[PDB]
Amino acid sequence: KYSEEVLDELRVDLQRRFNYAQGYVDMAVKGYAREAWEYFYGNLPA
Amino acid sequence: ANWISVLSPQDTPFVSMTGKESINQTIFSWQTDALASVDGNNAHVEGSRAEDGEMKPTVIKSNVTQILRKVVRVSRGRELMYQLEKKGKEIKRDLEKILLSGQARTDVLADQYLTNSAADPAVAGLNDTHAARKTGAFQFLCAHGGLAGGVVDKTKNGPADPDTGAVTVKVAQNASNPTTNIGFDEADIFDMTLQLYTAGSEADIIMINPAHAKIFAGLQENTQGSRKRIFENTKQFIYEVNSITDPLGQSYKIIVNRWMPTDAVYFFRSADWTQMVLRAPKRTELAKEKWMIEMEVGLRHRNPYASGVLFTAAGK
Amino acid sequence: QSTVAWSRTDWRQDIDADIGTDTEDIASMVWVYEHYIRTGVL
Repeated sequence: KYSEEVLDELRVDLQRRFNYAQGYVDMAVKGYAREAWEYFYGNLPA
Repeated sequence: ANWISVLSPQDTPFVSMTGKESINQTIFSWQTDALASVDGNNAHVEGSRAEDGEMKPTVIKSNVTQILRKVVRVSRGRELMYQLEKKGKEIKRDLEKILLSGQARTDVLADQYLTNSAADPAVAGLNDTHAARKTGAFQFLCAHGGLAGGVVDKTKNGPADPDTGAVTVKVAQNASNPTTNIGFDEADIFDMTLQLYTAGSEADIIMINPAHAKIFAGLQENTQGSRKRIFENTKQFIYEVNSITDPLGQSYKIIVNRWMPTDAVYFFRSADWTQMVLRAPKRTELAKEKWMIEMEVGLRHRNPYASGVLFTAAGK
Repeated sequence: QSTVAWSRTDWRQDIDADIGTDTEDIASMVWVYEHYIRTGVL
């Protein structure tokens, strides 16, 4: 008996949560992980 | 010292009182006008001989969504996150200020939104025909009775709904002073309650600018001598009102919001208003080192004659 | 200060942000004050 309005509210909440989580995690981890992988093969120093 | 002080006025009661609902298009629409009238007499003489009925089906209403940028430009330590959160709070405040304004949706399309045939044919190839998406505001959807170009007129009452005679938008008339003081009459909100009850809104919330709470505060008192406070050995001076009940038995909870226009008061309701969003706030950058935000949002209202607005001024 | 020292132990987290939890959601985390006091309140 799950309502579609409940699912829409859940979708909205989850979308905003994912947006915030991405905005954080990007600069928290991936901005460093990319350059770390580049240094792994020595491709960052140009 | 290792901290900063920020006032951060972030009341935002309306945004949390209206919820939100996702969509899949920059232009949404609903349809609801009214039920059929009473017509009074409906006697008959044993025969129908109808005229294909007087259904007169519902009208289709729509609204547009706008864009907010609030760019970030870097040329405290990491000031990036600080300025980012500051701009986020600022855009939230701007949204709270806009959604309660008197704007009126203005775009090349008025009622033929589809126009899939034309749809601005002179757009591709040059891509510089960009118009400005403007959404509908609160005072525009509450059964308005005009608009000064792009703003709702604050001196004209709204029309009447055919279902039952009700004027949900009226020009306040403070019959207490000789048109000198800009304040609600003692019996000007009760008129709104009567109109809503006649139209059947069931609203129970009222937002107000702190530049008007003194009126409801003094309403608990008077000069004629029929209303006065008492203190039976009490070490308190409570001067506040947060609940009203019209003679019709409709309760109304009052809440204060600093982001409203001083020359207006609103009658909200939780379910009757919903916040439609298409693009969530995303931290990103333009095409191929700046940061930016982009939030596509629109306003939806279940029925115009449900919520109520009241302008404060003197007639002239 | 309690947030500054924590967000400066590293440079990734920001305790005063929104991870996505709705404010009305019952599971929304909130700051409470717990205290142990030796005193004759009586």
